[PDB]
Amino acid sequence: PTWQELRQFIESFIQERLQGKLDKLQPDEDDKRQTLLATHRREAWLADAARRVGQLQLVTHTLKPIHPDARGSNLHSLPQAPGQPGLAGSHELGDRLVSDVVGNAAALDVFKFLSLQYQGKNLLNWLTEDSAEALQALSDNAEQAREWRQAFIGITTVKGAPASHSLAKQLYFPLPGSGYHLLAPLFPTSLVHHVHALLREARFGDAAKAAREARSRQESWPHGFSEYPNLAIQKFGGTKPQNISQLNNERRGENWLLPSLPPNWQRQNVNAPMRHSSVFEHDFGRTPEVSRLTRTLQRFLAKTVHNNLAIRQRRAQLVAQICDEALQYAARLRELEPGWSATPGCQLHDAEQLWLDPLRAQTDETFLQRRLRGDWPAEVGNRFANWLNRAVSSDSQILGSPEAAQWSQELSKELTMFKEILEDERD
Amino acid sequence: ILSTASVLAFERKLDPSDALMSAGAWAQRDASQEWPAVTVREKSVRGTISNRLKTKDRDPAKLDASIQSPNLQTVDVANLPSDADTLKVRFTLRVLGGAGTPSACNDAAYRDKLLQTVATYVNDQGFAELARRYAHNLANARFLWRNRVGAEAVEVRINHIRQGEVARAWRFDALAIGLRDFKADAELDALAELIASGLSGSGHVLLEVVAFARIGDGQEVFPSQELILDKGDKKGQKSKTLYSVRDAAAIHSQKIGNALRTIDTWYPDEDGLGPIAVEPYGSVTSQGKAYRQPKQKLDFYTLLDNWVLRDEAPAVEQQHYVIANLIRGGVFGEA
Amino acid sequence: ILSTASVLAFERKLDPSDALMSAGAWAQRDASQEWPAVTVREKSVRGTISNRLKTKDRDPAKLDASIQSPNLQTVDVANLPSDADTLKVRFTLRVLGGAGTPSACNDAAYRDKLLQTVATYVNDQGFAELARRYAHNLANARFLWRNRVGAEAVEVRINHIRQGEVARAWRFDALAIGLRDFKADAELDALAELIASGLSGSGHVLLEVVAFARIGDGQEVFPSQELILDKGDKKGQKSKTLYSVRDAAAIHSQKIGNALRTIDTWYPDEDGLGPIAVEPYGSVTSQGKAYRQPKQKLDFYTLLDNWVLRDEAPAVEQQHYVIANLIRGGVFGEA
Amino acid sequence: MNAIHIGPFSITPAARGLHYGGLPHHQWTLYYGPREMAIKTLPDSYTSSEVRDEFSDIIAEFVIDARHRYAPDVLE
Amino acid sequence: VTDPEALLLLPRLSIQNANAISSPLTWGFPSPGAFTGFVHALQRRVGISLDIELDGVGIVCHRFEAQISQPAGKRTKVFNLTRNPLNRDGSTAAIVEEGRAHLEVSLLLGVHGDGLDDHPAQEIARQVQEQAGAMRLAGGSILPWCNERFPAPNAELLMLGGSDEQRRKNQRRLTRRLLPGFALVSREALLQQHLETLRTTLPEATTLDALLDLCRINFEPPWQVRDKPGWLVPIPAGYNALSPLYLPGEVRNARDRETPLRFVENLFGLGEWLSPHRVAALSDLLWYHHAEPDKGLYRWSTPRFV
Repeated sequence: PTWQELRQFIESFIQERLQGKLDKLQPDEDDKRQTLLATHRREAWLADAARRVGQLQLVTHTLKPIHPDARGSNLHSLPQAPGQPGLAGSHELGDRLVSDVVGNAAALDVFKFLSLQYQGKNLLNWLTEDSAEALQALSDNAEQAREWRQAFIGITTVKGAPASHSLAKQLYFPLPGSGYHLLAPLFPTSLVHHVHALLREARFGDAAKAAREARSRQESWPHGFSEYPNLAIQKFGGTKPQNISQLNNERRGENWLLPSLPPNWQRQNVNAPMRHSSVFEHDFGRTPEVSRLTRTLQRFLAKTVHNNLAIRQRRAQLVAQICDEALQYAARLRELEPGWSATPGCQLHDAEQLWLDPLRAQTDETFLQRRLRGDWPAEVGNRFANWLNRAVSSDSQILGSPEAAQWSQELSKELTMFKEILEDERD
Repeated sequence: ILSTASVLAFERKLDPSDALMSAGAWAQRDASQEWPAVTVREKSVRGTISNRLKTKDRDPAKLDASIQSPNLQTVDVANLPSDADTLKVRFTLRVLGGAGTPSACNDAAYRDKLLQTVATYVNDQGFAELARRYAHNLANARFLWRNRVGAEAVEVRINHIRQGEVARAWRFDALAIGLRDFKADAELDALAELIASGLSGSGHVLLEVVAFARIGDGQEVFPSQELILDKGDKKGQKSKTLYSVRDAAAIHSQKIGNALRTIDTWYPDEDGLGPIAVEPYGSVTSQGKAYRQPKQKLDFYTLLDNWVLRDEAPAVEQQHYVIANLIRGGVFGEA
Repeated sequence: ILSTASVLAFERKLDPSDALMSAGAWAQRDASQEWPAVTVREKSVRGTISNRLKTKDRDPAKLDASIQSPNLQTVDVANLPSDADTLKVRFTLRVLGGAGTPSACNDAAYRDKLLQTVATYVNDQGFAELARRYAHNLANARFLWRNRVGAEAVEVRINHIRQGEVARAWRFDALAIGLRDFKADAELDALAELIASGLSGSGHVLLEVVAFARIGDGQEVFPSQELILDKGDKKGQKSKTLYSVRDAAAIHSQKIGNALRTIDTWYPDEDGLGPIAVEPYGSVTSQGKAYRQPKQKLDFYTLLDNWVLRDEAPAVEQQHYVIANLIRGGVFGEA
Repeated sequence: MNAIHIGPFSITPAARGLHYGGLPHHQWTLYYGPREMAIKTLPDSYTSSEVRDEFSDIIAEFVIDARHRYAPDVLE
Repeated sequence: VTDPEALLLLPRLSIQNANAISSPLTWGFPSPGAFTGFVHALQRRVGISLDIELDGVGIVCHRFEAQISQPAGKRTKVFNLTRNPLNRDGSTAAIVEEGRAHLEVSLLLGVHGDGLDDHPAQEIARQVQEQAGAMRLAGGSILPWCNERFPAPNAELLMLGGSDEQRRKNQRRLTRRLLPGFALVSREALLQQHLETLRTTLPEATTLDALLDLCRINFEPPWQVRDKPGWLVPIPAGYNALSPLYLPGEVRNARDRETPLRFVENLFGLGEWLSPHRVAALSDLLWYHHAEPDKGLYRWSTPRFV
């Protein structure tokens, strides 16, 4: 509200800056202290600040993460919020926005001087508007105030012609009718800073680690936490992160990428169930995915029926996931040797070996091809249903009530779909 | 005025796959489709300090104290089995066409002038020398690198795959064909003609290259080592990590490509090294020194700019070097 | 001024393999190709308090309380069968040649000077004494580290493998050929000449070394040992882990190479200890001390720098030591 | 460094160190009185908090097993 | 945006070193924009000559493998890199980290046009196969399956079957072909539904927090885990405008001077990996371009899924 108090604050801040640089330098000779006190205490320091602002720029999407030899145009832009649903971006970033700094790594003092909150809010909005409190505390003359204001406000604008370097990415996007646009994207440093803050709070925050310690002792807590597995680290500066940006200096590289991975990204091996009697309980049963599925089915078997429609729906796609994983497991056994089912053994699951190895019919033109064609084994579905009955909780309350009736009906639907899948395997 | 393009790029022609490593016995190289793969294992090594001291660690007491601390490391190691003496290295190679066509380029007049320059080169002598040198680098086992060093006998079998079958098959003795001399052989000329036809074509020509090196019974083979940055973590890591695709030791595709690119014998320095990999500013990673410096008028950028803009056509060898760089690819262009 | 190179990497000559150890019967060692491999087993030990106390807990009450609760742990253990008295250890050695040539060298003038120095060494004294000492270390079973100390009789059979067949076969009584003296023997001189031809680059040498030692029926054998970082309770207190390749006990290749390198009898201290492994700063891990201190002018780096840069050729023994270091290989060179 | 005491537990370091990779290391062993529970080889650049966090999980599972083993019997 | 007259099953394509850096916030499988651009390049190179249109791609990911490693003592992961050539002064250049991964995918291409009746289905399927055999899918080469046991032939099936039973059988057999894999679909509606649920849970919640919550492993005290309906990966959903649309000649250092250039920024959406048996028709998995250049929103998605 008063220019006198703003002058008092800025003089105070340059006073701690002066004493800090004198203490750090410890100048006992060469007349360094006199030059420091004659250049960083008056309006001459504001002249140097106006000089240094022209080399720096506040941005929200920088280009320097893309190959650091690329010289392009960095932008400080917030995209408009789309009407289309279910997608994220920079347009969610409102008041929780942090502005990047690009340029020299030694002139960033003017950035923290310009991002001050003296009377309650930032200097940027004060210098954009014609505020009586501002525009006079920094200059006694009007022309000096005007030139310093234009200098300190142009730091958020695009400097130079719009250019994206050769090392930067430019990606054609086909227009709906016979056209293309070039779409040079910039690295959203504001988004990765916001997600870095969120992930740092989730993985190293005080409440988060308190919840982790509560789970470690298996006790209750008013809130839970998150785990964030399979995070990837992409560093931008090999040894000098400050050459990219100040936000990339706060987090030294460390893009903290999220795991967009398919379910088969950790394929272990394929093995033949040789000397075992039933694959679904002996070799199929201890793959980690189906183990998790049957444990979720175990937990959901004994549950309240207040939301019984949603619970039955969830269990329906649950048992659908078990049958899908069974089909996938047979499909990946299809890449084994064609005649592994003919190996000697007392227990080799001959009833299910017709479905486990389709490829045996090629070598055995008359031994087992016609048997598999004519029989069309669908009792494998019955055996897997018996395995699922062995894998469901033995609750008599569900069996007496109609809950077991609904569970048996949805199981019958999933098993008849599964049997129809195994029906046309001879095509 | 024919200003050079601000954005210039070339697609990687002549791109190989990962060299799968497998093991077996010699004189059974024909039935090697079921040879078991070479697996990357783990072993512990305990060494002693053997690096140079910085004139302050040369005190005997400090040296003895540092030796009394055991130096333990975990390394990835790849070995032939104790009953197999032959290492089989197999990879696939695609010789793409449209060799002189840039993938991205701004100026359309620069497009026409560059395509005219490549047309003049191809109808003058074509890819006869370049495909000859590439076929030589295929014929000798230069893509084995350290696996080629102490092998009793190396044989390279190269098959042309047209649809799904061997259209034409080659067999070479890699140790007879030198690593620095590019002679002429009838089968080598046929392979060079096939590679040049692939480079001049509109599609691609597929080759599989299978090399058998008689390393020794149970000896230690050398897959490509993986580049992992320590990034200043406090825990000690494994010092050596080997590359594998599916539980099978392999050599990186760019390693094989660098082996195939070792055709440049026209750099201004003497050929004490022999051929070097075709790169802009003639860099050699093993020698730590970049030949074809821009202070001399023999680097790729100045040669190309003189050839296409000022029409100063260089020597035939330098034209071969420029077109070999076009085969290699790269992201070019000034701001 | 010819300063030494910053990158002076050297590759390893005399490449050994992992030594797989099997078991059988003496006087049945001629037909020992079908002998079953020695398997690494697990056994339980209960250790008592037998270490030095720290002068704080030497009071009887705490010592008795510690004795009342001994520690239980599982160790990997390898033994011969109770009906097998001898151990067969088999590995293949490959002599490469080209010792003076570095694998990586960023200084060309230094590389030329070093090559000239090694060439004039070879012209003056070829790989004759070094190969003789390597032949001694092959003839006696020094690669049997603890399997040799109490053996009744040790026999080493070395076969030169040319084109997959035994071109020449050797047979040595490894207990007659001691671990202390480098004497003269006609068969051993032939082996030394073959190793010399391998080191000089005049031929491809691949040796298959088989050692038979009578330890006893069911007696413990000593393969290589792996490092354990975490013990825990999920693992059954695994305290010692032995090295194996495929369910077969084995010795690390670097241990075999260290046993071959034990040729250095020229260190400034007395040779009452005997030969030591060829290392920079002459270090011995068991002795905890470094012979050839850098303070004295007999370590590898100062001798090499004086020999190459200032042309100060050392004594012939020190030249042998330097060339043995070059054969051994390393990451020689400063930052 | 120095032994870390966590209630009845003690994390004492080895007197002599070692080098794993290129970094110095010491073996830190966890005790419950006279019972040795686990040994871990840890970098010398770890502080006491990181060494304690390395054994926090083993301490927590000891606590869980002790709660389940000596839980009082329930009347219904 | 259109119903294909046929489905073109590109067989198992072994992709060598695909860009594992899908977005500035996600890693792993390549972006669907890469696959849609590859299909558009197929149409631009061979689709026009065959008088057909290649729009829509079905991604199944029969096999995935990223060149990654986990450092000791850390639970996160790092990317294995390549040694680039030295500078002109003989020193090591600054390392720019890129992720490179091995794929094995089979693509369902939506085909509609007059060339389907003009040419045999096997002929156009073949010619598309050897056109794609000399191309790139996500920055990596394509391995063309030489001298293995047997190559997988290309198969084009017309969706206009002779009967409903014949169409259903053809769809099931095509699903059986690409069985060891998981179809990739988009879940924008699910993401919006979860965001509304989160907003009723607590206000002023952005869709970024809903996207993060749908992918992270949540632990709740009595210690259970909040279950997820499917795999629910976060994927880049397209590009949003960051600058006014410049003329083709305004922007310095452009890719060309014939195409307008607009600076953009990534849009992050929800995706799902699911078995191909859980889709009604195999044409519901096809990914399409949705540009709408007036407001930016250069998006790729798979509509008509549910």
